[PDB]
Amino acid sequence: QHPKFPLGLLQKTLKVTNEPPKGLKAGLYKTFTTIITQEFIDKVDHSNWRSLIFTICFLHSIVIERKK
Amino acid sequence: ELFITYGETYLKDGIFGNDYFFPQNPSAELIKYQEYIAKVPTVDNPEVFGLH
Repeated sequence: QHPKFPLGLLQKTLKVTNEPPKGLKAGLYKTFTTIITQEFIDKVDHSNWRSLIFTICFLHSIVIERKK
Repeated sequence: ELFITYGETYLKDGIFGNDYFFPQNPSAELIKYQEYIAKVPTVDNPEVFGLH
């Protein structure tokens, strides 16, 4: 966000915003589309460390959203 | 110590295998995790965090 930024390209471009998602489910879902399908699928154990992933992911999404 | 407390209450110091998270608990398939997200409510209440 710097004004005094001439709009030659602002008038002709594609604008996209990537601040982190708002809702608890929103951030949780996004996180479930960052490191997925080979982190998740490489296990050699469905029992313990699957649960550890789920724990840490939920912790992440909770402590981030606490600041609201 | 606030963050240590969050660690205490969420990790539990053990992987129970059979218990209700304070907030559900999973099965072991991928699209099931997607559905698990699907059934989560949109707006929650702050007692999920423990907060009033």
